Amino acid sequence: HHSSGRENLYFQGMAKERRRAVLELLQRPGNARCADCGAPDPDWASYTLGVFICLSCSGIHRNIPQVSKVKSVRLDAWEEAQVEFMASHGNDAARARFESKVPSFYYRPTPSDCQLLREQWIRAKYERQEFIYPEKQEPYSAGYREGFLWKRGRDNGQFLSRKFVLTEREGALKYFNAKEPKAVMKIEHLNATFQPAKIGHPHGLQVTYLKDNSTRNIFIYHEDGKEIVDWFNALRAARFHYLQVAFPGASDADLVPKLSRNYLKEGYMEKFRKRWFTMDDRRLMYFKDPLDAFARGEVFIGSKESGYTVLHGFPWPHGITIVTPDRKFLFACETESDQREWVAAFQKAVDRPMLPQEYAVEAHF
Amino acid sequence: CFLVNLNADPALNELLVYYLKEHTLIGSANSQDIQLCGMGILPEHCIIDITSEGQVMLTPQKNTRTFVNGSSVSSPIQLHHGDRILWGNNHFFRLNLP
Ligand SMILES: [Zn+2]
Repeated sequence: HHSSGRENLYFQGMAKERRRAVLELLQRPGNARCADCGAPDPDWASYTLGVFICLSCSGIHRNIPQVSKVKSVRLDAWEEAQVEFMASHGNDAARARFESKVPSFYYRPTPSDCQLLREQWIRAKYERQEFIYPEKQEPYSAGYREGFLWKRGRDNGQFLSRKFVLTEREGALKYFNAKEPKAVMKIEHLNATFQPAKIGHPHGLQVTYLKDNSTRNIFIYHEDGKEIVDWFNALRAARFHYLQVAFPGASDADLVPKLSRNYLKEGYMEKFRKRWFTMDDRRLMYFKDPLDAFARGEVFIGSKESGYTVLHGFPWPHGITIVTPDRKFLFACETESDQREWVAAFQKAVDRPMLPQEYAVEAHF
Repeated sequence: CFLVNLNADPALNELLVYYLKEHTLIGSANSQDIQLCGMGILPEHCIIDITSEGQVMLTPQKNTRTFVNGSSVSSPIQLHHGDRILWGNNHFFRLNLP
């Protein structure tokens, strides 16, 4: 309403009836979580895309203003048409549109994954629309990819440009520094995991080849973000296809989680010597530098059943001792926050029943 | 206090070490005390400062692609021995402190 006379002032008041509408929309089916990273209780929105998202993801959406425009559900004034869009869309709508054609091997980010993975997921879906248009997936769907990737030297720690070739036909990733390749890594033994922090690079990918109970660490990166992520997913395609033929009768659902393993916990501990530690499923590796090519040592963590226990204290402040059948391993953590975690990641192993291959790995150590 | 270029090939005529002044200007402009040319490097791209208190601090210029141990930085940030720095497309450096 207005006021009588010359000035005649328009007053708006405290209504905020439109950002109330959107708020009620957060209770609709499908809108319980971030459209993109799955984080619970989204409290932001892209009104041109009509999705509901978390604070962190909304940051990434601001970089794509030609596709996404964001508002807080609670701290932003909303135009009427904008509420209407959200009302006639939402996260289920966007799944059917933008996640229409997502290869079952393609990696979907979690909130803790690195920024590269989360941003390239959002861009893939909304900017490039890689999953509306199958043509766009050819880089990681042809079963053959080749290109140069900056690779870390084994001991010198430099990063130098080297041709790589992933080929599903031969079933291997190989690189050349050439005639025959400098190395050939059987896809049965590849894992890949993003490690931007460790590698010192936003596009840093750790690729591990396990030949002869030894696990070589290769550390590589691409100047362009999309290309390293295509490489990443090509590798996953390679593993997947390899696994389907290596293990038919196994479902896709049973095979996807194997495609590539992310570490449960890494970080320093004392062994007293300061070493870097990687907990990959069952093998506690340790290193001088985190960018070492080969574990200085390994330690097999079996099960409660096979005479393996993890314990607090020692007989640095907070201790964790890993009692095995042969010997005992004393570890010291800096903080309680860590001790808590490191121990939680070990207990996952103690609990679970061992597999036959894990007996074969134990038989070595 | 010096920076190593992690992309320099020791078997080539590639400059491998850049030394830091107490107030070091980095960028493409002839003025800069470490002159780097490349994709996405401004005439004035960065500033590293050695404090009297003894610490190393990096200050990015605005609208610059800048990462330190793999994460982006748009405010000042203290550097430690061994940290990794990326500027622009592929100006990738390590830091050593005495
Ligand atoms: Zn999110």
